[PDB]
Amino acid sequence: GTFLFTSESVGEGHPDKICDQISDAVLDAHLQQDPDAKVACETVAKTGMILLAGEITSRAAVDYQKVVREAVKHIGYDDSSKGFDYKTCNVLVALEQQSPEEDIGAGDQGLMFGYATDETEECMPLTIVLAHKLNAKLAELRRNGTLPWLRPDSKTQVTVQYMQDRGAVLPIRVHTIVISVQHDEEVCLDEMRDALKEKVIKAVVPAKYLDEDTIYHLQPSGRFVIGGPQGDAGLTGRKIIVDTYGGWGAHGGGAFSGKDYTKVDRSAAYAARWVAKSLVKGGLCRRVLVQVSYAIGVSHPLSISIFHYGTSQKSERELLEIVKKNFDLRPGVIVRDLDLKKPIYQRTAAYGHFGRDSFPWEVPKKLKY
Amino acid sequence: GTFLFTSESVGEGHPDKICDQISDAVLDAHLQQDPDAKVACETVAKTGMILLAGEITSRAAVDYQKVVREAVKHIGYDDSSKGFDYKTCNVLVALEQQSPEEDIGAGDQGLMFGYATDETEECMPLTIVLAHKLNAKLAELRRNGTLPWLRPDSKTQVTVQYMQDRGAVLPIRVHTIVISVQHDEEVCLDEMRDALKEKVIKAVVPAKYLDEDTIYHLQPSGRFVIGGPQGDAGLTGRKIIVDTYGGWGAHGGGAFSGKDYTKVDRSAAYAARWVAKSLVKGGLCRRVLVQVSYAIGVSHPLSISIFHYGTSQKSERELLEIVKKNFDLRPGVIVRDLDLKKPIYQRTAAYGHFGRDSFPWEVPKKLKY
Ligand SMILES: [K+]
Ligand SMILES: [K+]
Ligand SMILES: [Mg+2]
Ligand SMILES: [Mg+2]
Repeated sequence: GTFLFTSESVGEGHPDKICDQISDAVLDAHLQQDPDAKVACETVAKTGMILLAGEITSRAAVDYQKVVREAVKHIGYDDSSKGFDYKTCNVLVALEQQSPEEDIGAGDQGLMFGYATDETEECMPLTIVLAHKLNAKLAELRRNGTLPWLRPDSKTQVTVQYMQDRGAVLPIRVHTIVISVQHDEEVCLDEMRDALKEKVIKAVVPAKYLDEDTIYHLQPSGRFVIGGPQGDAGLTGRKIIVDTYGGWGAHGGGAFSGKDYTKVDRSAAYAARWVAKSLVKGGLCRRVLVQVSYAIGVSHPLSISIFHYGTSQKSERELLEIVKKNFDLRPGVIVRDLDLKKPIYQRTAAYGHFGRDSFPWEVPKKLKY
Repeated sequence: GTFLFTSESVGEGHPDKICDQISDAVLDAHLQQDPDAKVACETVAKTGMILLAGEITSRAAVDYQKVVREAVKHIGYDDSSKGFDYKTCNVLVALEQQSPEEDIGAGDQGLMFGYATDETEECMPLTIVLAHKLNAKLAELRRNGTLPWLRPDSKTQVTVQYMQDRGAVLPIRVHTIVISVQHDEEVCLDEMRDALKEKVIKAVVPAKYLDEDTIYHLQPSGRFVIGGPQGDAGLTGRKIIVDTYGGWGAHGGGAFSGKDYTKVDRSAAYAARWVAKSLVKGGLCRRVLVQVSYAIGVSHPLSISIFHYGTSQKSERELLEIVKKNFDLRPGVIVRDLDLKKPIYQRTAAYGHFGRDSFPWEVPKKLKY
């Protein structure tokens, strides 16, 4: 009665994730000057290029060359030996900016999902949490000089064996771990593989989940000197399952980064997480999936759905009534409840938007019923 | 004991979908000359621009100006009055091409899901099937001159009320429909709304699913003259839930368009659909979710998982054994079974990759057990 489940994450220097962080660096820059900025900033990265495209309504005057280049510096691409350099890369701006509310209409149509699971303290699947932490660990050891051969582009994948308990899920052991990470010309493969096991995996994954049968795919393709935008074109919103629940729960298709609160792709997904987490932390269920949907120009959600996997004594209809009584999921109210005009978005753009840093949507609401 | 569920689709002229079709037009062009072409083509669209970026290993010499512009012509953007024109738009190429197997390694790490449901004949959720068909209907009426005021950019959203039957799902009625579609300067709103109800919705949605309480959001934002890449920047792989199951089942994060068979994002997702559909059409279950995962450089999947929603008399472990005995999910075998070197991909890039046209992955395998 066991099953395998797999989730992945990627590091800050992965080209898709570079674009997410830049898109959010742009959004933060606008919001610092104009809290009411409307932003739909897409970023594209390739060998020697960052291109920005999209539509903005804002009173801000933003230095795109300075914002983009500082974001690439933070990530760690600061020399041509690493395949990309903030000092000398091309930055092209194709943004179209115009000068310029409880019941504001949704900025678009779409559907969004929230999810929570009691298998971890942060109410997230173990598979995705470990995957994220492996990439975070790599960045730490790169930045503090423990493994100076490390470069910013990385990918991890974690397969966990579960058992199920009346619709809830219980992690037993890690079955397989993959790690691929960009590196300098000097470091040999055996040194890298040894370090990824001892200094990364064993520092991150609780020892009770590792055993002698755990499968390790470390630098499985061999060498990986060419990385970042040089090796692989990147686009904003191409890591949406990394950003959310790692294959668990569900997704409505919408990207997060480069978008203001009126874009319910972001705001309503954050709120649905908040609802899902509030239901689990309030003891109403162990595992829960929440769907919402919107029409452009209309404030109230078109639909709200709760799925509890059989982990509640209450019916799904009862949980829906509790949600309706405790949450107002119009964009103009979510913005107040979750403080979404604050320029906090660049910090969400790597290592997942959920299960860390106690952002407002991770602080559960106390429920009246 | 009922619940709402919502799914969306978009038309061919939606900017994200323009990019998917162009990316696949590029892939098809390479495969026509070189069946073994390796392609990772990303497309970006904005006011007056199409940009191609990515990595190619191929012997083909492809006329990118001709391929891109013909794809935009097919879509219907052929005049500046429509906001975009294949004859006069900018085409920028940043592709990096190099000159150049049963047990070929996966081209990347990742996870992929397949899904099938017996609620429709095509084994797809009704919500997403109707959403797609509404957009297809709009394109038909535009192209045959019934509604000459229609332009190529459109979006639809369908909310259906379901009941559940031992883990299977049964559609009762359509609860809400949204349609937003780009139009000329002359047509008035009442004429558009009347036509969208009578000539689009009533032609597409079976009358047994429509009643007097069905909610209609037709041109809900008002007017919508500015559309396509002018109104909204587009990128390849930003409609991945539209491309697959509309919120149902699950997704691994990977985009389809612009990718050859070695990119398991595409090939293994197509195969997992094939597995899921084969299990339902073979009578082993009514509804089923299949996960697979891979490591870059490794041929065999790292994990395979089956979830039947309680709709089988067999255990999930038993269904997994049947899958293993009947399917080889290495990329180098899927390529033969599903004929993935054939240049058929541009036709997959709108209206979903599943539930139509009897592509090889929609023809179920007869299962030995
Ligand atoms: K790519
Ligand atoms: K956009
Ligand atoms: Mg990518
Ligand atoms: Mg988009």
